[PDB]
Amino acid sequence: RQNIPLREILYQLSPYQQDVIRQTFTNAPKTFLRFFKEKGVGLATFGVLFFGIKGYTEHEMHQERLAERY
Amino acid sequence: VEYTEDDPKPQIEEDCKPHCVKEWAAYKACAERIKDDTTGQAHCSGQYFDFWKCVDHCAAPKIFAHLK
Amino acid sequence: NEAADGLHAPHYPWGHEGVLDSYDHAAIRRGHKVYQQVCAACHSMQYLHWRQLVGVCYTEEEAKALAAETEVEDGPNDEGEMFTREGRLFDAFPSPYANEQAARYANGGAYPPDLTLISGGRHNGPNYIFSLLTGYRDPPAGISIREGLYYNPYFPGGAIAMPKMLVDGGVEYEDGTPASASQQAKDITTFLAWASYPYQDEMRVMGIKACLMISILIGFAAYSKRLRWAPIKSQRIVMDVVN
Amino acid sequence: PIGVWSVFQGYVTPARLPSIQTLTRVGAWGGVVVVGGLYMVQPWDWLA
Amino acid sequence: RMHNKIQLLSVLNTHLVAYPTPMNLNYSWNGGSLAGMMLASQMLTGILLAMHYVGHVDYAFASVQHLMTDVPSGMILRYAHANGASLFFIVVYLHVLRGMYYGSGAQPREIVWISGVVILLVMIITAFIGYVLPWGQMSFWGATVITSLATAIPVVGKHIMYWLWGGFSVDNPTLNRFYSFHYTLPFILAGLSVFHIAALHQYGSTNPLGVNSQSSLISFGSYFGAKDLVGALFLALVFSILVFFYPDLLGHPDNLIPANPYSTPQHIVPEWYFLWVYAILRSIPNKAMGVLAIGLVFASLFAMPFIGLGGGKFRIITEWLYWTFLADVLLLTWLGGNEITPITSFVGQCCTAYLFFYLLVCQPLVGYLETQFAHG
Amino acid sequence: RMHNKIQLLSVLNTHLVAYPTPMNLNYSWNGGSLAGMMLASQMLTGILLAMHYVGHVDYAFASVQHLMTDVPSGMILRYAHANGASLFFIVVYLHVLRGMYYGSGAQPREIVWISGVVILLVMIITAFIGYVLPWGQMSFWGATVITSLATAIPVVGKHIMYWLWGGFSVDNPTLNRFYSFHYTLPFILAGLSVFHIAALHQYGSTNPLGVNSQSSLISFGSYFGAKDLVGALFLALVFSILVFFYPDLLGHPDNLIPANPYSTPQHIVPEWYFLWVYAILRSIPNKAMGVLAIGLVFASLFAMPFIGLGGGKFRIITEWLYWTFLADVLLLTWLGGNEITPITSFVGQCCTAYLFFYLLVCQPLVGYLETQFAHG
Amino acid sequence: VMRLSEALYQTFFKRSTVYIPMLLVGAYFSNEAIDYAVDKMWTTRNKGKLFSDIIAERT
Amino acid sequence: TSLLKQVALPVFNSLATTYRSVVGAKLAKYGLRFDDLQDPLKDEDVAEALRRLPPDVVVARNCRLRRALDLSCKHEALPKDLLEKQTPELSYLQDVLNEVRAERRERAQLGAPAPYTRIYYD
Ligand SMILES: CCCCCCCCCCCCCCCCCC(=O)OC[C@H](COP(=O)(O)O)OC(=O)CCCCCCCCCCCCCCCCC
Ligand code: HEC
Ligand code: HEC
Ligand code: HEC
Ligand code: HEC
Ligand code: HEC
Ligand SMILES: COC1=C(OC)C(=O)C(C/C=C(\C)CC/C=C(/C)CC/C=C(\C)CC/C=C(\C)CCC=C(C)C)=C(C)C1=O
Ligand SMILES: COC1=C(OC)C(=O)C(C/C=C(\C)CC/C=C(/C)CC/C=C(\C)CC/C=C(\C)CCC=C(C)C)=C(C)C1=O
Ligand SMILES: COC1=C(OC)C(=O)C(C/C=C(\C)CC/C=C(/C)CC/C=C(\C)CC/C=C(\C)CCC=C(C)C)=C(C)C1=O
Ligand SMILES: COC1=C(OC)C(=O)C(C/C=C(\C)CC/C=C(\C)CC/C=C(\C)CC/C=C(/C)CCC=C(C)C)=C(C)C1=O
Repeated sequence: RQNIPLREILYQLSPYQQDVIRQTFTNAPKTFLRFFKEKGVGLATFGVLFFGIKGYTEHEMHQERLAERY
Repeated sequence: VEYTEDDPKPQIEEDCKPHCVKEWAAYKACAERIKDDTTGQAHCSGQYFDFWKCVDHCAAPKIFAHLK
Repeated sequence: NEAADGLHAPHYPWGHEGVLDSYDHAAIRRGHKVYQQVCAACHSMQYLHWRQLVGVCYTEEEAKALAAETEVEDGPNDEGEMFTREGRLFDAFPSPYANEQAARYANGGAYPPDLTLISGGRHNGPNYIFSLLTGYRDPPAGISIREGLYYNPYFPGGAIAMPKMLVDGGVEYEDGTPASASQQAKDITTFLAWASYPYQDEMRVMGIKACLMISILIGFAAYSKRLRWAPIKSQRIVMDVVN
Repeated sequence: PIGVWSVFQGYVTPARLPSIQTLTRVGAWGGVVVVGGLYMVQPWDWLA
Repeated sequence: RMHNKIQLLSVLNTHLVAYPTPMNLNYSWNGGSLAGMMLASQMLTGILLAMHYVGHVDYAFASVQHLMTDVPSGMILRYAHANGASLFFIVVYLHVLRGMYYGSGAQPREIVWISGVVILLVMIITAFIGYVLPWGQMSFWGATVITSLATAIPVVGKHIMYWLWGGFSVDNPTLNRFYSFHYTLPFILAGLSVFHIAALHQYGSTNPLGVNSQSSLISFGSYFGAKDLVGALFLALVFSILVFFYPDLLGHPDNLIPANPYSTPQHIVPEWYFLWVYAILRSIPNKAMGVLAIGLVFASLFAMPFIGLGGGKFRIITEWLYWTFLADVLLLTWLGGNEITPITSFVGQCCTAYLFFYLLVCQPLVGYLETQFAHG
Repeated sequence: RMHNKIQLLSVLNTHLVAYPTPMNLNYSWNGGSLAGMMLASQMLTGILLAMHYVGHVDYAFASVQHLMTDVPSGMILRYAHANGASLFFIVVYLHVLRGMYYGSGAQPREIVWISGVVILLVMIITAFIGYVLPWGQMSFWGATVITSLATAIPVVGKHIMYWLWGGFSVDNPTLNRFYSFHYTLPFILAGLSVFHIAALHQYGSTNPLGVNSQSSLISFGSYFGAKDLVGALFLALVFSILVFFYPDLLGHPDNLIPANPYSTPQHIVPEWYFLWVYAILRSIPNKAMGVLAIGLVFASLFAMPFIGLGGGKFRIITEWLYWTFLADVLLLTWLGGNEITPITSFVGQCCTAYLFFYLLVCQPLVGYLETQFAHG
Repeated sequence: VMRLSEALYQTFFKRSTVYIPMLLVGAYFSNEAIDYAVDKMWTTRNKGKLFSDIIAERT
Repeated sequence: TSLLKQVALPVFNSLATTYRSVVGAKLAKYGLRFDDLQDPLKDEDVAEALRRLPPDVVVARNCRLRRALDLSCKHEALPKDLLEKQTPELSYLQDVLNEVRAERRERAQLGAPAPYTRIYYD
């Protein structure tokens, strides 16, 4: 099953010799900031393009409705 | 509050009408400007809708305050 | 076009809007009485039965007495003929007309639609219904209405065939509530909102239980996921590569 | 990759392309599809 | 040892219990299990609803109402089916967008991408003919508008239209044949899903790093069963909220009116998951050109594993252009729900042109430039 | 090789083109391909039928009549779907009798036999609930008589019965759920057929000689394609005769009367392929004991690979006893269409006793005696 | 740090045939408690609006 | 085109150096190199170039990929002392791969195929 040549030492601890969810509270703000640091540019360019084009379209639609008035 | 057999909604709607004097002025301007029409297509439904949307948004929570 | 769209209805503070809130069952009872005395002269509500009003709106005996005051066609008998009888709990609400064509003929060509699902069948349902019932205003400049039609800016197009039907004191409630036009409109709108979603209270109770159970189970499953993945997330690999 | 990477790597040459005789004999299957459709629908006044 | 004695134990053990999987898979690799679970949910609730639905134009709406009110647990089943269709489309669309972001269709996984595009086309047809079954106003008029696109084909357009209808208009034979086709096509979806999953197990999954992962593989059953359970519970929360608190949020109020072939609604719109195709169709003022543009969109989707270069995080120009593509498809979704207007026609035309530009110009050429930048 | 580069072509090549098969198989090894062809034919005809059938009382009979007289090619489709069930059962019964004659379920093909017995049970349930669908007198009264046999299990009786009916008698809910269950069950039949064929391919087929045939194997796709085509053409001839010349020969005339719950027909008998089980049930003067005997027949069928010793020729005592078993089963098939009479009750009891005697006493003990005679 | 007791382990946890009935009785009582809490909160919030409140009011 | 294509190459070189700076900053936190981003399953020439390598180079490449995948699972980066030593642009594969691709381009002009196929499993 796909022999891989490799030289290493691997260590593993029992899952009943460590904690489960206690470190999740410590790392939660750091992980939040790291997520937004990594995906900040893409989410921002998505938001700018989508909301800008939607806002321009809705504004010009409102102007079109106003132009039909008497 | 005391509930009345008469309808409180026209009185509340008349009370909110000073809060939307600008839209009323726009509607009356439209109604004056299409006075001499002859084609039968000129109407002022949009400015009317603006005025009544303002009045409705004012009077909506005050109508259900008077109803059981 | 704005006139074809009609005037939008404002958002009214209904007491059943929140996911934690039930219906006002006293208002459903008063709303049904507006239905029997004003609505039902020209509206059918063909998917309601008297059995469904029990435990929501009336007791069994009250609903039986209400159903027994209606004439229901039944048959055929042993002689192959059609007869009439007293209504019962399993019977549906009486329709004022036998067919759509006589309903159109009695109303200038317009067919008054069924009201069982009119609340969920319109955009902004209860607010539109209340504003339509209490909103027979004066037409704006340049808008003329033909004979047999009445102005209502909440109706799309502005020219409805339903006249003003709610009047002050036109219903005598049995709980002492004074019956203005707005109170009648609010009660019948509550009854129609119940008719579109008859199990909203039970659905919300089940949804509260389901959301609580799934929210606890999410934490328990996250615990069992992190327990299984712990020997991998904390493993130590040492190799000769530095790069 | 095999589609456009092969064109960009210079692996698609005239000596590796199929011949004009191969393109003639492969493209002769187009008449088979036409006559199969005419056999299936029979939408003709061709029999006279 | 015990699974070595029976074939069915051996196949299940190999492909579910001891299947090697990259250890660094994140939660973007849960869309497939969620899509399979939503297909199973749709099949179960549909089989249960079929015991009370009647496929006749005189009894369809009435049987829907009777199932809603009188059948025990019938409202839960009906709302679960109608909103599970939307959640099925959400999960599948996010799965496809994951594949577009990471370039997962590339070699040696062209078969997986092609069977995926086949699955998505079958899914679209299944949902469209299922929506006609309640026989409301939207159910009638959308089937009328969409099946009238066959007359854009010259000479033999009206003949194919009348053959699909069973008459001169959408009526009872259309509803009966749509019910049979709608019962049938989910089983083809289950078969296609089995083939699609068995195609992926030939080589394995890709990882978020985009590198070869054969040095770091762990068993599927012990580790990714719990990780899939977590995402299934997050999906069950959203499913519960949609079924019990906002059941008609993703629907249309006009489908609660019975169908009338002599009075059309003012705004005929589909479900939300067909709105981008509808915007592509409405933006072009020619029916044949609109149908051709939709077909070219799906042809570009088929041709992705052979024209697409550019993958995940380390290929940064295409990674930045992915978000522009995502904004474009959501703008197409929003534009479909709005009425025809010169500015919406212009914006829809520009958005369709940008979708074609991204699919056919950015993915080959910018991918080739970044391969030359990184390894030239 | 071209088939070595796409995994779909490799599996298809391995299991349909180059699969090694014994070269001395006679024409009694064509039962399985004929059964698969009949399953595919039934699925196709039914999916076509469901586009004109309405699964409601007061519309079902009229929809079948409209199918028969107004749908183009509708009479052919209905008669083909009705007689195809009979031909499907003829072929599957001859397949089972072949396996009984040759000892085909023995080691190592016990999974093949067990999956076959499961397929047969699903076929029986599918055919019964599909026979209810036209809503005639025979449909209604057979569904009444069979489903009101759950009142033999103590305590939990009529509860299960009323839950099956959706009411207090066979009515519109029973028909409406029977339509959904009948549409759904043949896809389970197709999946079980695929699993059944895949279980045989682990070890390959037996031969008429009953010896090891690993030395003399030939390719399936060239030699056994035309051999299956010949038998398929014979089956098509019989099928065409049944459809076009004697379409109502195998049926019952009472099923052309609309169902009346207040008037019962004089003789209530099922279709011919259910008659042997009906004779076993009707012969025993106790409902619970009849259901126990019916269950015991299928339990003894499941236990056959683990108790049955003895194959085809060169095992001559069990070979001769097979013909008595075949006569017994055909006698039970004849007795089910008669009336209840003391002589017919006695003969049916004797036939049921001999059926159990052959299945549970002759096959182990006479087979062991044959092994002790031949190799002792 | 915190650790399950040995004597409580040997009784309700070592065999699955003892663990499963304990699981079912705990599931029953958990469902009862969740039902009680949800119903009490709903009836307290919507007091005076239900049908049973009107019926008990008319006594 | 030749008049403007004389100076279109320094602009290409500047964009390539900026691209490699950004991506190598991204790669160095995982301990990877630019040549580790090439998959033998994705390209048969890379699969051919990888079997032309001495065994210690392949062992080092596998070690780096294993370390990066472990770091990706742990949602970590390399520590500062390891991160300052990372050399993302030290090639081990580009010469062999360039030779392989040149051989394939040479065989194609004479109508010959490459003497290897894709990696086929099962
Ligand atoms: C006349 C009708 C009146 C209608 C009024 C209601 C219209 C819609 C509500 C108002 C919407 C405007 C603010 C929306 C804020 C949403 C959040 C957001 O953008 O954050 C995403 C995003 C968040 O990034 P993340 O936190 O990294 O995900 O924020 C940004 O990146 C900033 C986005 C700014 C770009 C949009 C600016 C507004 C466009 C208006 C264009 C007008 C053109 C005029 C041309 C004609 C002149 C004559
Ligand atoms: C998107 C994928 C999808 C799948 C898969 C699917 N359905 Fe549905 N089905 C729908 C939609 C959409 C509707 C329309 C729901 C609505 O608006 O009421 C629907 C409605 C129905 C209805 C009409 C009842 C009603 O509530 O309108 C039946 C019957 C039905 N489906 C049966 C099935 C069956 C049987 C299966 C599977 C074996 C199945 N469906 C699978 C999408 C799907
Ligand atoms: C005089 C007979 C009559 C009475 C009594 C009547 N209606 Fe109307 N109703 C109509 C007609 C006619 C229409 C349709 C008008 C049209 O579509 O132009 C209609 C329409 C409606 C509509 C739908 C409007 C829409 O936009 O589709 C509602 C809701 C409604 N009625 C509710 C009520 C209520 C509540 C009452 C009792 C206060 C009532 N009806 C009493 C004749 C009546
Ligand atoms: C148009 C594309 C597409 C569609 C639609 C699609 N798939 Fe996927 N799917 C893929 C690709 C590509 C992969 C391989 C991605 C990888 O491993 O990196 C994949 C992987 C998977 C996986 C493995 C893990 C994962 O989530 O990536 C599963 C399971 C899966 N698909 C199931 C389904 C099911 C079930 C459906 C629909 C009913 C479906 N897929 C629809 C393209 C698709
Ligand atoms: C109760 C038993 C039984 C039933 C019912 C049954 N099978 Fe068979 N089938 C067998 C056995 C045993 C064999 C192996 C015969 C041998 O190799 O001697 C077999 C062999 C086959 C074969 C290989 C060719 C042949 O005929 O020997 C096919 C194909 C097949 N079965 C298909 C089917 C299909 C399709 C169905 C039903 C729709 C079916 N079988 C029903 C027991 C059964
Ligand atoms: C093993 C047998 C069998 C299979 C497989 C089968 N059916 Fe039939 N089905 C029957 C029988 C028998 C009838 C009764 C026909 C009659 O007497 O008119 C029937 C009746 C029907 C009817 C009622 C219309 C009519 O003419 O009776 C429909 C619809 C139908 N089947 C559909 C299907 C569909 C759909 C499938 C598969 C996807 C299917 N059937 C597969 C046995 C079967
Ligand atoms: C690493 O990658 C992988 C994943 O990702 C993390 C996975 O998740 C899975 C597991 C796959 C799942 C859960 C998807 C479900 C699979 C399919 C094929 C969906 C279609 C199947 C259906 C709808 C079954 C329903 C039909 C039935 C039961 C037949 C009808 C019969 C009866 C009702 C009796 C695998 C193997 C995997 O390798
Ligand atoms: C309210 O309503 C509406 C829908 O619905 C919910 C819609 O979706 C759409 C628009 C949807 C689009 C453009 C995407 C989906 C498009 C198509 C063409 C769906 C495919 C269905 C077809 C062609 C119907 C024919 C059915 C067949 C062939 C059965 C399948 C069987 C076999 C192939 C053997 C609109 C406008 C609509 O207003
Ligand atoms: C005249 O009278 C008679 C009939 O009538 C025409 C008959 O046919 C039969 C033949 C029927 C027999 C022997 C029994 C059939 C077998 C079973 C298990 C009964 C059917 C069970 C049902 C309908 C329970 C509901 C289950 C359904 C619909 C499907 C279950 C779903 C799955 C397994 C996935 C006899 C004897 C009969 O004398
Ligand atoms: C002892 O030696 C053997 C035999 O004896 C000589 C056999 O007979 C067979 C099996 C024979 C097979 C598989 C062919 C018979 C056909 C079957 C089972 C299916 C019938 C299907 C037909 C005619 C066409 C179906 C068409 C379609 C389009 C359905 C597919 C659907 C989709 C693609 C969506 C085997 C394995 C064998 O070892």
